[PDB]
Formats: sequence, C-alpha cells, structure tokens
Amino acid sequence: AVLPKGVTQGEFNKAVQKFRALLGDDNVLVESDQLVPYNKIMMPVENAAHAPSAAVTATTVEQVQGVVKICNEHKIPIWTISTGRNFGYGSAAPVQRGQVILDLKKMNKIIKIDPEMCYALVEPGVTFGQMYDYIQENNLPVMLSFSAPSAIAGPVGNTMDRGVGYTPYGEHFMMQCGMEVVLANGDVYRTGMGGVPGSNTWQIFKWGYGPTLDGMFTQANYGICTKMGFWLMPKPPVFKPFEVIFEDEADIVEIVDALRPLRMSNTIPNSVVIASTLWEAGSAHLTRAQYTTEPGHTPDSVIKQMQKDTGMGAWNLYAALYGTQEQVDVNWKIVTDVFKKLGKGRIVTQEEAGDTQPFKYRAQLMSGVPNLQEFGLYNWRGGGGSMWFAPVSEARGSECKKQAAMAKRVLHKYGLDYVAEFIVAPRDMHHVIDVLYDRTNPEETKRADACFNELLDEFEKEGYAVYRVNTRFQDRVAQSYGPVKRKLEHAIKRAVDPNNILAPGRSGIDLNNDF
Amino acid sequence: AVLPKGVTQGEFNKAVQKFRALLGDDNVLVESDQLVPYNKIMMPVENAAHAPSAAVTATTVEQVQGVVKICNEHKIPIWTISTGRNFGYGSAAPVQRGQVILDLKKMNKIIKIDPEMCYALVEPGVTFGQMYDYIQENNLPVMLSFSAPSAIAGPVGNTMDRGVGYTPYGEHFMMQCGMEVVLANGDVYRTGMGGVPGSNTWQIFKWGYGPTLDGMFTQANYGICTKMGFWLMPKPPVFKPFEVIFEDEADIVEIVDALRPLRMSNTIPNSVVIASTLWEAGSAHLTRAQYTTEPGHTPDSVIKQMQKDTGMGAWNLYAALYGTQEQVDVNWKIVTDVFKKLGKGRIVTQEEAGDTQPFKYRAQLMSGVPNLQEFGLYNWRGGGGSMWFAPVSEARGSECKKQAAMAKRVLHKYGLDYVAEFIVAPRDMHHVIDVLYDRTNPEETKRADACFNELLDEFEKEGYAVYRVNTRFQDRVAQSYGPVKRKLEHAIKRAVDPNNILAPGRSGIDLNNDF
Ligand SMILES: *Cc1cc2c(cc1C)nc1c(=O)[nH]c(=O)nc-1n2C[C@H](O)[C@H](O)[C@H](O)COP(=O)(O)OP(=O)(O)OC[C@H]1O[C@@H](n2cnc3c(N)ncnc32)[C@H](O)[C@@H]1O
Ligand SMILES: *Cc1cc2c(cc1C)nc1c(=O)[nH]c(=O)nc-1n2C[C@H](O)[C@H](O)[C@H](O)COP(=O)(O)OP(=O)(O)OC[C@H]1O[C@@H](n2cnc3c(N)ncnc32)[C@H](O)[C@@H]1O
Ligand SMILES: [Cl-]
Ligand SMILES: [Cl-]
Repeated sequence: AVLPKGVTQGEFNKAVQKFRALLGDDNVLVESDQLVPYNKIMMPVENAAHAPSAAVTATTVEQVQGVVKICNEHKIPIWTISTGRNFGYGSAAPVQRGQVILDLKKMNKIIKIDPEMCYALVEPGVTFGQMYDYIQENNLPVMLSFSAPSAIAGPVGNTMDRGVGYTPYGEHFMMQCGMEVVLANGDVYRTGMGGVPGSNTWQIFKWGYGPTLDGMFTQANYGICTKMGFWLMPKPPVFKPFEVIFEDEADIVEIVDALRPLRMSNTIPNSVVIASTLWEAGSAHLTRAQYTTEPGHTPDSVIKQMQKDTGMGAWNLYAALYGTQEQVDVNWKIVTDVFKKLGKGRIVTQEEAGDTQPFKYRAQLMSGVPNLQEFGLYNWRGGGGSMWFAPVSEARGSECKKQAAMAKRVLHKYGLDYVAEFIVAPRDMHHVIDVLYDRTNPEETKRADACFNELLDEFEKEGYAVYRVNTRFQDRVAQSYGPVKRKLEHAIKRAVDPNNILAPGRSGIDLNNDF
Repeated sequence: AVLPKGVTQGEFNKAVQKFRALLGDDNVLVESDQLVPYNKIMMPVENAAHAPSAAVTATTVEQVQGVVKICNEHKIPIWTISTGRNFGYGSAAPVQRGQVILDLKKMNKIIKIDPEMCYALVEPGVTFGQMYDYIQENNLPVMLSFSAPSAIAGPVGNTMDRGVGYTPYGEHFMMQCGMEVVLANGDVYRTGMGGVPGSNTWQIFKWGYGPTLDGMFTQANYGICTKMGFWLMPKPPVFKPFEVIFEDEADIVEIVDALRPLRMSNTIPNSVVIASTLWEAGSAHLTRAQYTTEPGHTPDSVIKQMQKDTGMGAWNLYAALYGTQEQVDVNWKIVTDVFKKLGKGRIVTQEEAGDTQPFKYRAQLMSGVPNLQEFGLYNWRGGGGSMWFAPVSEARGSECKKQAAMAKRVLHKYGLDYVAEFIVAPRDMHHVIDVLYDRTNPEETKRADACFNELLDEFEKEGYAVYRVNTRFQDRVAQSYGPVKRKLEHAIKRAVDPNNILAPGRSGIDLNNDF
C-alpha cells in the first residue's frame, strides 16, 4: 500500500473517510486501477518513486477549502494539478511518492471571455481545446496562445509552471492578470484588483496595490490556484507565418544576432522558434530507425543525409507577422531585407509550404490553434523516455552556439541526441532540449539519468540554469539558484503552510529541508 | 525630540552610536536643520505627523546589511527611499512619525547599460538625468522611460512604487528584470537568474526558477532594494509624437473606445495620455488666478473660456509612433483613419506644435527625455498641497466617463478641481487625479483631507481602488483590498521581518496591526 511519507494507515484512512464525505465516493480514487493514469511518467526512474497514495477530484472552491482542512488535520501532503499534461516535467504524478493528488480537472468553467477588453477568466480544468472551440464557434475576435502538444492541457496549469506559446502572447505568465488561490489555512486570496469588493478590473490591471503576489505562487507550493485570468490577443486582420532555413550548425550565431533586433523592435512580434534538425525531423514524424538502428547518438553524417533527403536545415526558424495587410507588407520588406543582407537563410512562405509538415503545425502554433503534431517527438526513439532540459540563454548568437555545443557534447557522451529549439523572446531564449531515450531499456534509462545530471552540472559550470524541470530534478535545480533564495523560500513556506501539506518538494521547497 | 514609536532615548542613542561607527558621522543626520529637506510633505497634515527621527545615508550593500543588524538590535524602524522624489505620495518623509530614513541616494552607480541586449542594471540612487546624460554623451542606441516631474528621481524608486512613464516601456514594473534586496536578517537575495553563480542572465529572463518574487517586494516592506535591472527600448529610426484635441467633456467615451483597439493592436504602442483641460493648463504653466480668484472650484464656464483663449480641449490626447519611416507612415494612416471615421478630434503634429507647451514636454515624455515642465501643476493653485488620487479603470469609455464624473462631483463638493489624465495601457487606465490645494490655508487643508477620504469612499462604492497612494492614506487604501489579503501580507511580514523594522505602515503592513 502506498501511503504518504511518514503517515500511518490509520490517519490516511481518516483523511479518505473525510475526503469521501466532502467530495463523494466517485471523487476519491484509491484503487490501483484508478491510479494508473496518474502514475505514468517519462522520467528515468521506476513508477514507484512517484506513485500517489490517492487522487481526489474537487469541483468547487469550497471543496478545495475542505480538502486543505482535512490535509492539515491528518498531515496529508497534496500534489495539485489542473489539466495534468505536464509531459517531460513529471506528467500528473506527484513530486514525492505517497502524496495525494488534488486533481482540479473537474473545476472546468470558462467564467468569462471579454472580446472587447480581450481577456479570459477561467478555472483550472479549462483546456486549450475547450477555449478554442468556444471562441471559434461564437466567432469571437480573439486568439489563444497555445502550448504544445496537448489540446487537453490548459492555461492555468501551463501558467503555474510558467510555460510558453508561440504567438506575441507566448510568454504566458507575462500575460496573466488576476489569480485566486486557496491558501493552506483555507483562506481564498485574490491577487491584484480581485480583493476589491465589486471590482471589474481583476483581469484588467495586473498589480493591484501593495505586494503583487501572482509570481510568488507560480512554480511554488504556497497556495492552490482555483481561478486565473489572462490577456488575449485580438484577432488580427492578417496572419503571415513564414520560415527561414539555414544549412549549417555554425549559422546559429548569425541567425540569432540578425533576429534579435527584429524581435527587439517588435517587427517580428511572436515567440519565434529556431529548431534543430532533429527537432524538425521528429515534429515531422520521422524516426531515428528510418535512418539508422546503430547504437549511440545519431551521427552528424546521418543528419546531413537527413537534411539532403528532406530539405530540413541545421536550423529551422519559424516566425510570423500580424496586423493589417499594409503593416504586414512593410514588416515583410524589413524582414526579407535583413536575411538578404545576411546572405544566409532560405525563406519559405505559407503558400509554398502548403499542408506539409512541419510548416503546417508551426503555422497553427503561431496562430494559437491547438494541435497534436509534436507528439511526434516521443517517437524519434520511442520507449516513453523524455525529459526537458531547458536552460535560459541570452538571445546572443555566441551564447546560443556555446550552449548548443555543450549540450551536444554531453548528450553524445551518453549516446543520446541533441534535439532542441530556441524559443525566442527579445532578450532571452528558452533553449529547450528534449532528452529522449528508451525508458523500457534499463541500461539506456540509467544513461539518461546520468546524462541529465551531467547536463545540469556542465551548464551550471558556465553560469546557466534551467527555467523549469521535471519532478525528479526539482530539488537539484533549486540548488542552482543558491542558498539565500532557498532559505527565503522556506521562511515563506513556514508562514503560509506550517504543516507542510502543499506539495512539499515542489521547486525544492519542503519544510523537512534544513533551510 | 523625535524618537521612533515606543523606543527610548537610550536605545535610540545606542543605534545612532552604531550607525556612526558603521557609516561615519557625515552619513548620520540627527540635527533639525539636516532633517528639514526630509520632512517636506504635500499631504494635508502638519509636518510633525511624518517627522523622521534621523536619516542615514548608506553607500554599500555591506552598510545596508549593517543598518538592518543595528535596527534589529535596538528595534529601530527604517523608512527606505532611493532618490526620494515621491511628490504627491509622501515625498521623502516616513510613513510613521519617528522612523529613521534609510536614504540610498549615495548608492548611485550605473553598473551596466547593455546596448545590444538593451538593458540596464543600476543602484537606487541612479537618477533619470544621470542615465540620460550617459546614454546621450556616449551615443548609445537606447532610450529611457521617464516618470515626471523630476530629473533627479530614478528608476529604482519609481519602480518600487510601480510608477509609470510614457513610452512603450511606460509600465515600469512590466519592464523590470532582476532585483537585489537586503532582507531584515541581513541576507542579500537576488531574484530571477541572479542567484545562479556566474549568471549573465539576471537582466535577461525575468522569472528564474521557483517562486518569482520581484513583485512581492514592490509596494512592500519585505526587503530593501539595493540593485535593480530593467529593459530598455532600442532607439527607433523615427519618432512621431502627435496630439488629438477634443472639445467636449462628454467625448471621453468615444475617445477611449476609438483608442483602445489602436493600443490593443500595438498600432499606437506607448502609454498614451488623455489630459483634462486643467491638467493641460497647469502643465502649460497657467494658474487659476490668471482666470479667477473667486472661492471654490474653477467653474465649467471659466474652463470653456480657457479652452477658447488657448485652443486646449476638454480632453487632450498625446500619443506617438515609433519605427522605421515606412512603419510610422503605415500606422499614421491607420490612426488618422480612425479619427476621421469617428468624426471627432483635431490632430496636431509635431511640426505644427513647434516649441509650444504642452506639446513640447509631451514629446519629451514620449521619447524618454527628462524634463521639469510638469512642476507647473504645483502652481495651478500653489500653496504646496498636492495628493495623487489614482484609481484604476478599464480602458472602456463608459467607465472613464463614470469615474471622471464621480471625481468631479466630489472635488467640487469640497471646493477643489478635477485636474486629471488617463494614462492608457491597452486594457487599463491609471486615472491620475491631482488633488491640489493651498496647504498654507488651514480651512482648505481640512477640506482637502476630507475630500480625499470621500474620493476613496465613493470610488470603493463603485468597486474602484487606487494603484498607489500617499503615506497618510496607505493604511486606508490597504482596507480597499480586503482582509484576506492583509492577513496574508502580515503572515509574510512576520516571516521575513519578525522585529517589524522595515518601514512598518508601508501599504498598511505593520505587525502592530491585528492581522
Ligand atoms: C511532451 C511535450 C511537452 C511539451 C511540448 C511538446 C511536447 C511534445 N511543448 C510545450 C510548449 O510548447 N510549451 C510549454 O510550456 N510546454 C510544452 N510541453 C510541456 C507540457 O506538456 C505543457 O507545458 C502542458 O501545457 C503542461 O500541462 P498542463 O497545462 O496540463 O499543466 P498541469 O500539468 O496541470 O500543471 C503543470 C504544473 O503546474 C503546477 N500546478 C498546476 N495546477 C496548479 C494549481 N491549480 N495550483 C498550484 N500549482 C499547480 C504543478 O506543479 C503542475 O505539475
Ligand atoms: C508631483 C508630480 C509627481 C509625479 C508626476 C508629476 C508631478 C507634477 N508624474 C509622475 C509620472 O509621470 N509617473 C509616476 O510614476 N509618478 C509621477 N509623479 C510621482 C513621483 O514624483 C515620481 O513617481 C518619482 O519618480 C518618485 O520618486 P523617486 O523616483 O525618487 O522614488 P523614491 O521616492 O525613492 O521611492 C518611491 C517609494 O518607493 C519605495 N522605496 C524606494 N526605494 C526603495 C528601496 N530601495 N527599497 C524598498 N522600497 C523603496 C518607498 O515607499 C518610496 O517612498
Ligand atoms: Cl514526465
Ligand atoms: Cl507629498
């Protein structure tokens, strides 16, 4: 029987009794079969290491308040998820074995979509697909920022982990406005303008008055988000997605330095992607086995062959323009002039690309259309092993080259591939590297775990750290940011959750730690 | 003798002794004459209510750490200021009588200005004028976002109160990236990527990993900011400031609704201002006495006469376009088409305006050029009385009309004027109302205090609250946001400052409160 850390069967039984009284039997899952989908992980460790003791599906804020009351009474640690599609970051399983999962997928109402003020207010279980269908069927003049690869993922869960999309509203937390959280003591706290009785500005002005705390709850375990608002981009008259293909790995310095001023001036306004050959290949549903079944990493010689056969470059840049046709036309001239002056980069238009992949799904991503194309990355090697290694980088060419070379060296050392893309903000990149391996192979699984550890170590040696990470490594990554930060995080933790019931271990915040 | 609340002369003497040993006599100010500039306030209350017991000028982080050590030892409350130009919000004086002012103006180094990545990292005492002169003299391709009305105000102090400017980087806290604070226990905490040893991304990526806390320190008393970074806008090839004048007060509904889509699409990208007749007049250095010396508010009939004589409208909209000439030209056509279709609004160009005010200083504000023109508002009525009443509003015409009418009614009831402007974000307005009165007149000063209280009450009745407020009213405004918020703020306060030494009373956060 899986029980929470240091908690007795008797105390667990008492909590389950109370959870059933509060939520109804059908909302309290304690049977193995019922927990199966919750235990699925892609991390290089056996399922048992992240096995939940139970899952409870709350539907209302009052039920969430009831859940934390019970958790405090019997010291039950809960791992909160919204839509639970955190693949490559731990999926729906808890950070520590034995936690009860507080699954908020049933708390799924779209409270409001304002097409004039361009914002949405939603519950945790609201999915990207749900919002898209409502907006499209009702012809609302707004568009979404969508995070791959699941249409049943959603804005709340993604924003609580500070995920990203591919439109000009791609930095999801930047566009968040207003948040409601249930604190460990049961209090319902609304950030920003939400605490003002009769307010109509909760989704209008981010900060409110006094300390602005939305960020304190993201990537943290200081509260349970039950509602969140965010800004929506108004539907533009014209959308012009495009691609620029580069043939050589060494081109990354020039690509990034030519692109940066275009992003800094907002001439290209969306979160552009510069995808490596293998990310491009996997997103197009190509597999390593189609090219080689030899052990180890995929050789450069094979990759160049792949580039030859497919037209895919060493780097594949996907960007878009938005606005009136006249605005798009003027910005298109500026963009094409930059690449012409550079003397590198082949431009591919939406017309030329047609229904071919990856362009088709990239155009969908850049216009906020939910789609499942990127599940193809899971088939590059297959076997269910995938961890995102996502270091932050300056959007400076030399830095991107350095990080790409570092990651490639370490991955190859362990027989794995550099499958990556730079998601481009004006000043930063999320350098997203998909560490893919066959999790059904014990020898390879051990190499993947060792490889991920070495990637973290080698990047720290160069002053780099990741922006987000899977549950197996959340404590390790917390170390990257130093002891003073962890001490402050634990002081806040004690203040808002003295019984340590909210997801202890999240981002390395756990009162059992000596901080 | 002014002493901190409930603190003895003996304990205060011990702290002063230690402050002198740590900082040197010249950095410890306890004499009346030395405290004079610190005590100047524009709030409707006698100077004594905000009189500091002393001021200490620290220069280094180690000295700030030493100051908090001493404060904890002798329970000395400190009020931290950076450049201290918070006119209309309390100036440099403490929130509670008797606090020691920790004046960081000597901590004034520009640590870095990166013209490629477009960011700055500065100390608290760095001023807007200091940065402007460095950027201009060194021909750096970046521009500032400047908050009126002082060239010796600065980005750190302004951002710690979440102030605003008038370029596309006008929402100052939105562009902040990286912060260093000294906590009450002396620890030096760096947000975002700052805690990673050898990081080069502190001013590149805002969030870091785990809870992102920059916002928690703004408008709060949880730490002392000693360094702050922020993003800078790259200098555009072309800047095209312009104005649109509207003749009738009732036009505000249509002005705001026509402007909103232009802001939402980023076609007009800066924080536009829609200034009322009297704000326009005062900024042009006109005074009430030039038009009437009768008691009470300035009558509509006098204002219409003012409009006739000057060409100033009921609402005066100042905006700007930025980009290449071709981008500016296309956006100018879109903007002019909107106002032509509306059938209201007279466009005034930079060429037509020439060196005339207010256009001249507005063009400076919209291009980040420090200037002192708006000190003219202090001369509309003179006498040194000024408090900013700054309610948040949706950028929806009907809401703006409602708030303008509400404020005008309340101000007139108390014999004062509606002097205001809407600072326009895509979805929100900071509706900034300058409550001006003769502070040398006791009867009028009492009316101003009563008026400010009634403005707060009446706006709360309609679900509106302010984004920032003077020290005399910080506790009152905290009430606007509800008890759950205050309870959480006090729990965090206890956790990070158990001795209540950091500016108790700031934003209504004080451990002496029953929260
Ligand atoms: C596998 C994969 C993953 C992926 C991707 C492409 C592929 C092939 N592309 C991504 C992208 O474009 N952008 C991005 O940010 N992520 C991308 N991913 C990773 C992941 O699949 C998505 O991010 C997915 O959107 C995340 O799943 P979901 O949206 O369902 O979020 P969640 O699992 O519920 O929550 C994520 C974490 O947040 C914390 N949490 C969640 N809810 C709460 C509440 N209510 N309160 C407090 N904390 C909460 C948990 O830590 C949770 O694990
Ligand atoms: C009078 C007036 C005021 C004014 C204005 C026009 C006129 C005629 N126009 C403004 C504008 O365009 N935008 C805006 O945001 N404010 C405007 N004001 C008000 C004010 O003058 C300016 O905001 C000025 O920039 C503020 O002064 P300064 O920049 O010197 O900031 P400060 O006084 O040092 O600090 C402000 C408050 O922040 C907290 N504080 C400051 N430093 C710290 C540190 N290091 N750590 C923690 N907290 C800090 C204090 O609460 C302080 O009082
Ligand atoms: Cl996973
Ligand atoms: Cl003042």
